[PDB]
Amino acid sequence: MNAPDRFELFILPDDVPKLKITPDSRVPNCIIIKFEREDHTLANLLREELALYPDVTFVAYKVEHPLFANFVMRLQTEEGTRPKQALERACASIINKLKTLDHKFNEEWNIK
Amino acid sequence: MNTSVLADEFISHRLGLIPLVSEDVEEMKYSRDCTCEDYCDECSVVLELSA
Amino acid sequence: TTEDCWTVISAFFEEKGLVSQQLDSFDEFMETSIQDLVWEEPRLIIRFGKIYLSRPTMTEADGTTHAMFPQEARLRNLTYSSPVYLDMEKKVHIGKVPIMLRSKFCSLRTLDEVDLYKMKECPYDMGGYFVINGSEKVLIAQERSAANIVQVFKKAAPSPISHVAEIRSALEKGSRLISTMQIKLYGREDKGRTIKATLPYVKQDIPIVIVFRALGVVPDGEILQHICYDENDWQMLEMLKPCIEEGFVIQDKEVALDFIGEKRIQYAKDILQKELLPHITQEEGFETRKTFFLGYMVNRLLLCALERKDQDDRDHFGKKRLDLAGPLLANLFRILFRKLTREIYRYMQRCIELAVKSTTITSGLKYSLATGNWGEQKKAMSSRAGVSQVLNRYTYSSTLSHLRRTNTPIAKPRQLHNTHWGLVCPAETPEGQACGLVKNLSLLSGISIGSPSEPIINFLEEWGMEPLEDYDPAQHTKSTRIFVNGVWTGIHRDPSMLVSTMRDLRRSGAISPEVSIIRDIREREFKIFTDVGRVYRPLFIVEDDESKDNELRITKEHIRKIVYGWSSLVTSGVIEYVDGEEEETIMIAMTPEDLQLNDTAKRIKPTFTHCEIHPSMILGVAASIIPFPDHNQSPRNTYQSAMGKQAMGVFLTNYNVRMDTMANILYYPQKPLAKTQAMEYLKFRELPAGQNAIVAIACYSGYNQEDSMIMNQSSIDRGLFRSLFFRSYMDQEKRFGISIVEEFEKPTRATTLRLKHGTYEKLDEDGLIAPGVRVSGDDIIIGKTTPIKRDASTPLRSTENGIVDQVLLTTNQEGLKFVKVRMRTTKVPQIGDKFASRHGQKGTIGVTYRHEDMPFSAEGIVPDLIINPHAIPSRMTVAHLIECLLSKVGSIRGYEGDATPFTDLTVDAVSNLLRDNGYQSRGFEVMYNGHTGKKLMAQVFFGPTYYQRLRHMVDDKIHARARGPVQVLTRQPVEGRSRDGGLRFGEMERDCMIAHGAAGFLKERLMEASDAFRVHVCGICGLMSVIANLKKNQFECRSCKNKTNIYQLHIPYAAKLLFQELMAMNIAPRLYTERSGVS
Amino acid sequence: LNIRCIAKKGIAKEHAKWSPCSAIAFEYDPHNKLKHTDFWFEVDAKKEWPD
Amino acid sequence: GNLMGKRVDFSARTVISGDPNLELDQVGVPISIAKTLSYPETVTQYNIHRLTEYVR
Amino acid sequence: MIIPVRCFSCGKVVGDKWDAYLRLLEEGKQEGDALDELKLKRYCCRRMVLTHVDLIEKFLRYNP
Amino acid sequence: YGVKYTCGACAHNFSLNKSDPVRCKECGHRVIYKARTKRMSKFLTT
Ligand SMILES: [Zn+2]
Ligand SMILES: [Zn+2]
Ligand SMILES: [Zn+2]
Ligand SMILES: [Zn+2]
Repeated sequence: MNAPDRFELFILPDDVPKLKITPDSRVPNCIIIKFEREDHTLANLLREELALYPDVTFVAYKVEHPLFANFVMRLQTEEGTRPKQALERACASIINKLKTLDHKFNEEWNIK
Repeated sequence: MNTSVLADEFISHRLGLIPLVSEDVEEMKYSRDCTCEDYCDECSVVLELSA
Repeated sequence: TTEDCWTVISAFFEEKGLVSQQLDSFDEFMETSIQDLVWEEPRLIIRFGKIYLSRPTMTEADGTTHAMFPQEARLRNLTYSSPVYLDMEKKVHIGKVPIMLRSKFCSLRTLDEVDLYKMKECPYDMGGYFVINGSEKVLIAQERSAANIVQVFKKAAPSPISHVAEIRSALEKGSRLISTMQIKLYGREDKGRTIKATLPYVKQDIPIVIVFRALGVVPDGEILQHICYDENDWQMLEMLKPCIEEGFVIQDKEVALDFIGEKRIQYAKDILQKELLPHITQEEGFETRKTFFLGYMVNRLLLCALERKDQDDRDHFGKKRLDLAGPLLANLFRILFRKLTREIYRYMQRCIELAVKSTTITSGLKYSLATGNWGEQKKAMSSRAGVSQVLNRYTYSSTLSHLRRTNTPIAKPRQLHNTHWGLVCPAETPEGQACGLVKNLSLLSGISIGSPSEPIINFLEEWGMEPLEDYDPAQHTKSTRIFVNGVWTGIHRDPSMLVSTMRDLRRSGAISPEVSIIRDIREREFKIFTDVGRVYRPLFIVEDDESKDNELRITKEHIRKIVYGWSSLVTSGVIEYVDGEEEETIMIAMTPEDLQLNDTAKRIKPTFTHCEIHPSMILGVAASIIPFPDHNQSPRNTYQSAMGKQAMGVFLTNYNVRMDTMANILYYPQKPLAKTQAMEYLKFRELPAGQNAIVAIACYSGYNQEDSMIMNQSSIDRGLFRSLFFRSYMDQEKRFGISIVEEFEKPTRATTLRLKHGTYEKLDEDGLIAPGVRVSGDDIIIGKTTPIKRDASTPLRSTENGIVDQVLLTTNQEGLKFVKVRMRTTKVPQIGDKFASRHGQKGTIGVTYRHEDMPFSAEGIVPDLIINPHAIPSRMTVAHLIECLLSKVGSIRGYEGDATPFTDLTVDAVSNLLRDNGYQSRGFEVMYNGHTGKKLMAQVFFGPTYYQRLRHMVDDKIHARARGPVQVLTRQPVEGRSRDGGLRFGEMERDCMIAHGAAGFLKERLMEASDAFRVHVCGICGLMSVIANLKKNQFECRSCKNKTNIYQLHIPYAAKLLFQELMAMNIAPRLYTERSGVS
Repeated sequence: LNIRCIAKKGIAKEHAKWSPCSAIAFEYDPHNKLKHTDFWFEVDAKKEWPD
Repeated sequence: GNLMGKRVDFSARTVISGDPNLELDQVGVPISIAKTLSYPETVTQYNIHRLTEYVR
Repeated sequence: MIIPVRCFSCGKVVGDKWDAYLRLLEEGKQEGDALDELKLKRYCCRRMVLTHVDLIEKFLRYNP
Repeated sequence: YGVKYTCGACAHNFSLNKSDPVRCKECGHRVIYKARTKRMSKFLTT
């Protein structure tokens, strides 16, 4: 009756970006990234793999409001080091970890 | 046609949950994205039932 | 054993069924009663005889007279009534009497299983209701302080009267006059004390003394003979002294019958044979007896007025009766038949020398039963409204409750008296307004019907009963006096044997098990009640027949034996019907076993004459479904007792063929995981009222706060708590004696225009829609017109929508086109719909999460629902927590879980059984926060609990308006969301704003956002006269002749009317734009 | 009773009628060593809490 | 009943449910309702731009 | 009112187990065990059938 | 071929209009349902 159409939790509508990055004035070298159409599934995963990279000085996230499947992530790192890269790497590291996993899950499997 | 004691949308629901095959499920597109008005074989699977 | 008494109970319902009373009392009216009523005060200045009552018929134009049937009358909105004929003597049709479904005159009464299935009647339907104009009407029991009984009331310090005794009298069979006798007692318990009584038609009151001489006893001591039964009771006697002196002025029967203003004296007699204590009998040669009565009354009086006996308990249920269906059709009938009597008198008063329109007895009955106004019709609303309502059909247990409901006409009645034990359910009773004034009957309770007096009157005056007529209080000291239905039919010497013989005669069954016999040794008296309207319950007999020690008459042979109905279980002296009155002098044992070391866990437990069949039988439908009500705060049980009557499920099976307005069916039902042995008789397993939700009492998102609960979307998708919603719009093709008929078409144009807003394109040429059609917005559901071509077609209510499910056309008796339409709609639970368990734990949805977001347990298992722990501490409802545990076992163990009341099951016991299966002994399990996967620092009470989805879903309440349909009289908005209405801004809302000092805003409400209107006052006579022709400027205002000084103002139209009214009442509200009174 | 069904892709987000999972077990450190929880008990945790 | 307190237009009523992520003074309103209640706001060369979007 | 495809609580199918169940009752006289063998472990999927009230049967005795 | 209304008992496809009576091709029983649509109806599994 008043509930949106289910498929609005992942499909982006007419000109709208998945990612929105804003600079932080509060402190030097900091940003707040607005993620569209997402949740804890992908969020918490990025947050985690950042406290592994001892080059990240800060990494938190939050859900503005539960009705809308979105979330803001605020990250702050050391001097002259762009977070995006550490995000790429650790994200790639996930894929590598997963590439390995996949493989390691295939050989393991085969022995049945 | 439906002379069952169950209503239309009551049955509609039921069938929605029934598990269908999904082996080569990855190589298909949503009829909504398919450049065909509404749906088609290249984007949908039709089935019949008379009882 | 305990499990045995259950079989006894089983044996009971197999034969009598939940609605005995109703049918039994109906048949009693048909079969017998109805005759006795017509043959009493009949003959008119030509007699009447036996009456014929044929079966159901339908005299409709375009056909002969089709033998009508229930399931039809329902759909076609008719009347399940049949003809009544009577061979009058100086053959005739006289009114249609509405039969009661499932009774005796209803054909169903014989037909068997398959036979019925063929009659379309749902077997589970216990019937017992009437079917007036479609909807199923259920007559509701009406309680009333019994008649013919001795009472005594003290009357407050500020009053010329001290105490008073009353006695309501009415002929148990014959007219039933409603004139009460008042024997007051002026002079408070101090002041220098007369005794006066009130008689029908007597202006003032009369002093008892004269009443004795006026009867036929003029000398003293022959009078105290009747009053006092102990010459040595100086106290009592003293009081009387001042009184004798009062009447000392009248020394005989002449003046006695005189002073009551030869003509009057002759008339005096009359007033003694037709007015004075009219019950007992109005014959002639019985003067003596009443004298002994009038003595026994003034006695009972002082016995209290001397602080020896307390004031009579006004709410002692035992002295209250219940006019069921059968009885009602009497006092109502008389009022009618008496107008019928004097109606046939009018036809004879036109005959300056067939006619009897037998519809007045048909339509009269209808009026009442339709609305709820008993007393005739006419300019006579001076009846009682409430009687007969619109039988609930929300859920099965709802409908059930409604039939088993009792009312009670209006701080003390509302109380829950002791006497209510056994007979009425303590919890089930409406909240607010009338609360306790509406009682529901227990399971075992039943109402009397009407046995015979004589077969016991004889049985007395043929066993030791020396007639009252010749009594000597001193010669006969301890003569045990016996009363019969509030009458004194002489005394008796040693009664002990006389007693335990009649009662044994009854147990064999030769004097109906329904009569009541109470012996009040503590006063030496015997109460005998045959009456119709006495509530009674059943109890076990003990009897000491053991010449080898000290034991229950019933044995394991009676049990396994269960031509053996329940009537035999009574015809063998194994059970007795003990009413509230008789209860007073007996001693009842609770548990049969025990009442003829321990575990420090279980509940502490604390000559016998009777035993309780089983305590869990004192409940009625409502509480009967609540698991462990003896573990919750009682007032909570009382809530669920009402909310139950508002949940969803399945209320019948024929439902797919019912064209009733509003009806809900829960997509997938579910019998509870825990049950009462009694449920076995409530066919609940075949008609559940809810589902078993996988509860999890914990905090989470904080959306389960303040009695609001979180519901797992994922399973809401899997069809959890979905429900169909029906509705049935119906229409006819009205006519006029002046051949002008309406039409059922697809109207357009045609000189009139009078049509609706929505679309008609979805209307096939038959003027109807199809069952496939997806209707919405306002779309016309039916198409009708009135040629005088104005549309009268019905449009789907603006707020609704769904899909058509079945349309059907049909003829009417007046050969008119009857057409009903039914619309279906699936209702999905939404972030707002209300729900609740069986423990007053009602709550609505605050949000809905899915599987991931949801908390879960290592095993995998995940909750469907998450309610907050805060809804437990002050609600105190613990059984809920218990229902959960038990149900968590029966789930894992596969065995059905018994929840029945006082058994031998404890939390410590259950906990061990759950430890045998593998999971925590208390239920609790570990859970990982669905968002991070990390465990919860705490543990949760995760366990399956039953949950009913009560109606009251948001989309039936959500309403918003901004300048819509305005009322006519006021011109303000209209009431109800259904008519697109507007919310009231009542006093309390005003006030607040004024405190805030929101001056303007308030001024803007009451005017701009409602009423408002521009009126033109006159500068001279401050009135609303001015003829303001907004064009030619012309203003005027004759009578004060002005056209120059006129003012304009902005006031609420509502007010303008107020003034016109005031004007129309001759008061003159002058309005001045300038102050004139000065100071 | 005459029908005609049309099937499509979709996921569990869009509707429950999709997800092939249907219950999934998850546990770690059965013996609470990391102490990411504080066990409830009346006398003895180990005995009252099912292994 | 009609004068000291009357039914008024521009009003609405429904079912309440609390939200722990809404500022103290806020109040989440159902779309349906917002699409029903209006507010007479005069046209001004400062909000015309915003209004011209809202109108289309 | 017929059996619910997939259990609300967890999601596991339960459509097939109907005829199987009503048989392991009539003859083999089981509950707990039958279920256990039907592969219905945890109470979540479990409660669905054991709490199912097949109304459809009486409905089917109706004409249209 | 073709159908308008059916009967509650003698389920026989009828078809009528004004004044042409309101009964059935046998059974007096004046019920009659208003048979399905031709254009198939599409439903949602919600
Ligand atoms: Zn397509
Ligand atoms: Zn004037
Ligand atoms: Zn499950
Ligand atoms: Zn027919």
